[PDB]
Amino acid sequence: MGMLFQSGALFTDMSVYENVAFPIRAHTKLSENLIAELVALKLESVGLRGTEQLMPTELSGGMNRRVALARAIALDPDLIMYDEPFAGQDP
Amino acid sequence: SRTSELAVGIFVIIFGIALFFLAMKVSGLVGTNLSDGYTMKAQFDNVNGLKPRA
Amino acid sequence: SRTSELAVGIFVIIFGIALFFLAMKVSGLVGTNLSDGYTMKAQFDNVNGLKPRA
Amino acid sequence: SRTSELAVGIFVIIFGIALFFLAMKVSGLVGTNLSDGYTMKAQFDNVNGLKPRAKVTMSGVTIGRVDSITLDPVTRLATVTFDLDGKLTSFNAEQLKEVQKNALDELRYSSDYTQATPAQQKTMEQQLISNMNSITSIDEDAYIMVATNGLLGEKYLKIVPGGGLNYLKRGDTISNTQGTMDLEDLISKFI
Amino acid sequence: SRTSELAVGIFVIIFGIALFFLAMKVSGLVGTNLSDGYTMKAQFDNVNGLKPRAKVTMSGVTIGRVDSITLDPVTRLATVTFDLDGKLTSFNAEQLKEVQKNALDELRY
Amino acid sequence: NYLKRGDTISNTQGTMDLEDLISKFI
Amino acid sequence: NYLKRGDTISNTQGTMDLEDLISKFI
Amino acid sequence: MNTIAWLGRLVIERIRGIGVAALMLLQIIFSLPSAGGFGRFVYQMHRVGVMSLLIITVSGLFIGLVLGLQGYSILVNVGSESMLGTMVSLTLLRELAPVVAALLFAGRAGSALTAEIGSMKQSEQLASMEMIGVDPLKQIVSPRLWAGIVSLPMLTVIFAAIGIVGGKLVGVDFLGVDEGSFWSGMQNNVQFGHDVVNGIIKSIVFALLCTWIAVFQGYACDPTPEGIATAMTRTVVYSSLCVLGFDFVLTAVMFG
Amino acid sequence: MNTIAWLGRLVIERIRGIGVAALMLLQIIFSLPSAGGFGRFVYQMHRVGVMSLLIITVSGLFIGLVLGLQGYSILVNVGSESMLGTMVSLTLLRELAPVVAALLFAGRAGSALTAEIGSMKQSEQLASMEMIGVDPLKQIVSPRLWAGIVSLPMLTVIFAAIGIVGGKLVGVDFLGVDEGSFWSGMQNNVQFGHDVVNGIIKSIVFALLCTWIAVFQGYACDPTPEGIATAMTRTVVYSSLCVLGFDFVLTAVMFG
Repeated sequence: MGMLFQSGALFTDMSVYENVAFPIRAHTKLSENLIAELVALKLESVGLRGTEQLMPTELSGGMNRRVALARAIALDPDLIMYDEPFAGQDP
Repeated sequence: SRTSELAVGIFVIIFGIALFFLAMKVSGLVGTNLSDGYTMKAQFDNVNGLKPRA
Repeated sequence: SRTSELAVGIFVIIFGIALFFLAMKVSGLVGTNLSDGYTMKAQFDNVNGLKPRA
Repeated sequence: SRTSELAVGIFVIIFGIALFFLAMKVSGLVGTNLSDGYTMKAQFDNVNGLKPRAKVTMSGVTIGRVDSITLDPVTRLATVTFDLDGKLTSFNAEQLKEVQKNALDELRYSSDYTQATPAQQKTMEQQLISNMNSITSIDEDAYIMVATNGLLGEKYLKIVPGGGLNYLKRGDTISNTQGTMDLEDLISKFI
Repeated sequence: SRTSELAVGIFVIIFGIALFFLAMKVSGLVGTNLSDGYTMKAQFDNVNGLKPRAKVTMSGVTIGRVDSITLDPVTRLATVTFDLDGKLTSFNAEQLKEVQKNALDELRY
Repeated sequence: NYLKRGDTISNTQGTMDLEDLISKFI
Repeated sequence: NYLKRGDTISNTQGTMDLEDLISKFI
Repeated sequence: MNTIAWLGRLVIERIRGIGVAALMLLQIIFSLPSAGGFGRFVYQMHRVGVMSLLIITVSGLFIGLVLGLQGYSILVNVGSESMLGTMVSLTLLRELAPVVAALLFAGRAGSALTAEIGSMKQSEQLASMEMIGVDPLKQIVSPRLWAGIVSLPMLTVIFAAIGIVGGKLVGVDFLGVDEGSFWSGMQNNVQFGHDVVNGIIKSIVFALLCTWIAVFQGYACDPTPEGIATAMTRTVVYSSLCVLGFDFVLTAVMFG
Repeated sequence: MNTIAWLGRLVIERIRGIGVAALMLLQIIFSLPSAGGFGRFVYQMHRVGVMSLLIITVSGLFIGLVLGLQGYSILVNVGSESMLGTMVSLTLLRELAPVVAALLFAGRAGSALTAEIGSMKQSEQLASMEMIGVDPLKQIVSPRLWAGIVSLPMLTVIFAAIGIVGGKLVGVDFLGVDEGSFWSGMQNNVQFGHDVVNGIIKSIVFALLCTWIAVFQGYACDPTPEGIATAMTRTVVYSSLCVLGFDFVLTAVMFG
């Protein structure tokens, strides 16, 4: 189970590559050519793949929850809770 | 529960202003006199650098 | 309201004390300022280490 | 759950007030921290400025404190109340055994035993009831005086031992003293 | 990464400078060291205001420190224990014959 | 003669101050 | 007769503190 | 050479950053008084002055007691502690009441002022007030400035008085000197128009730099409440570099 | 008698409010070390330590110069200014380096620590981290505590060193004494194990109370960003009452 924090909960000191890889390293030890591999897939499954270099800063608020969505599907849970996905953003 | 709440305010301002009286007791602006302390006086010729209340 | 004029009064009254405590309990203002004073002047040959207000 | 915070939260403040009395007395403002204390008294003619809580030395080592100054108006002699600690005065059991052999040697000598009557076996017997307690390293004629600590500084009671052949009790009055000396009293004789 | 880690390194340097400046330019740690400092004892009567950890002199010059002082309450006299240098305070391999030549000549003269 | 590592000096002289000095004159 | 670098002054006077002066006087 | 350019463009911004803040200050004091401003002002002095009174009173003691402890420990071997009433007074009158009461005032009311205005910009009360045309410089800022200029010299006096009384407490009641030589050794040496009035002129020009730098960083901060908290610690640095720096430039003038 | 109950109920809360904070402290230090915590810690010491270095260096001077100004103005009429190297040193070693460097540290890194944790509770990074089970006491708090215990005694030493050098500057280069005499008296009075090491034991137990009270008010604050800014000025009051109050005792002790 992994959840979504209403406003999106990103750590504004670690990179966006370090956000999504963080629940893997907090959970399990794998080699770097696999830990850097799963992030490049889950970042494509949200559609934001050309990142892993820039920070959580200079991410538009629309793109902000999508990374937080990818951390919500880090490993591959089966119970994700959404606290208001439609915050009042653009249609 | 007024057993707890106001009793703190009872104890503190009792203890607070009683501490404030300790300030004026040592201040040199309130009292600290003597008792049955008579007074004499003498006549000298030289008092070189004697300040009062010595 | 009246809750503001009170506790800003008590700040002034404490400040009323600690200005009087400096004025006439520490610095000489109560000792100085004699009454009807003239001028007597003399001339020396050596007055080193002599200051005004002596 | 909050009442355990009123359990711990009182305890730290209780730990904070109770520590502060330990940090007060060791530095020393109230509550003298010398162990096994016992009060002695003395009388002076002149204590020309001597604050309470001053120090007492034996030949330099601090061995007590001064409690307060009492004056008696019908006799106009000063009286100083002071407390000592026996860990470095008031002999222990082995040093108890160097004075009974000395009272058998010096007091009970060939000429000194028969100074009153040549049957003074009670002289060591009477002294032993005053030797397990009520015994000072200070002699029966060791006089106390007021010192100056260098050339400019606070006065302190300095005890001069030496001579004599008997000893006091825990709480006696020092029968021989000496008062201070003032700067005007210096220039009086010198001029 | 390396951007802030090395700029921590100049902070340890600046603290490292101003500890040396406190240890070995002000504090008496440059003047505390002896060499096989042996210990003596002496019996005084007046040690008024004589603290421990002083600096002893012999002939116009320092040699060492004073270790610790108590009273001996059996003869009412001060006891002073103090560190005494076994080097500059004594002699050395040259001087052993230099005192052997003089303890012999001043005895058998 | 001289001293071993650990001995006593047979001649001491205690400190003197103002409380002793003026009586030390006369 | 002037001196060079590293020479030796053969005339020196030591210190005499206050306690030598008092015993000198009285 | 690029981090050189980052440092270079940073302190170029800090200079301009000052030149705005001086223009905001001249726009406040050169204005007609608002109607009924006194009732706003007295409530403001309740907030800045009277609230800070407790933390400077009990901090007035602990500066006094350590001055009454080291001031005794120094003066005993020299013996001439007729200066205890003078070496408690002349430090506390000349330096530690202007200096230390500033660094405690920049702490509480120096930094709680830049939050209260920092909160008012973010929720746009200050923006909403402008559309009604009440121009919030005269409404919110100006009573929050004049309750800082007046209320700091009313505090250092209370700091210096409780400091001297504190030095007398552990001096003569727990260690013991002449209670006569304290004040009679004091009152004679300490002039009024040379020392106390110069001890307040320093505490006015500290109150100006400690509040005008404080009320500026609340007004010209940004929103996004990591923008408040970066500014409430931008005053407390910028105050204490300018309290102590302006102190030393002043004490060389009056006590050269 | 109702405002009596409000005052009574307030300080009852402040006591419990402490008893929580002690339990948070024992839960930090009695724990196994996290994997790779050193790389977190050194980056943290780069945030708390190295950033604050500038504001204490240039504040190290202005305390030194005023000590080198009043220390000269006092000592000239008594003439015995062989104590200038000793009355700059013994105050700066015994009190003003433990005291004044604390009130400047509670200012910058004492209050920027309670904001950074105050921001992390509100955006619920700390809540999100718990659901992944990384227990943020060991992740965010504990490197932000050990970079405060270590980094303050590394600052008072830098404060006291630049203070003494500052007193020598306006002393002998602008007023003029015998530099020799200076250094002489300086090193001929100041022991190392009695004064400097006692000047650091005071600066450790100040670093504990100034950081543990600071890191607590960020953790146990509330959201609603008037809840950050009420807490960043709740430390700076609560630090400075406990810096100076804990100084007195300590001083008196290590200075009977």
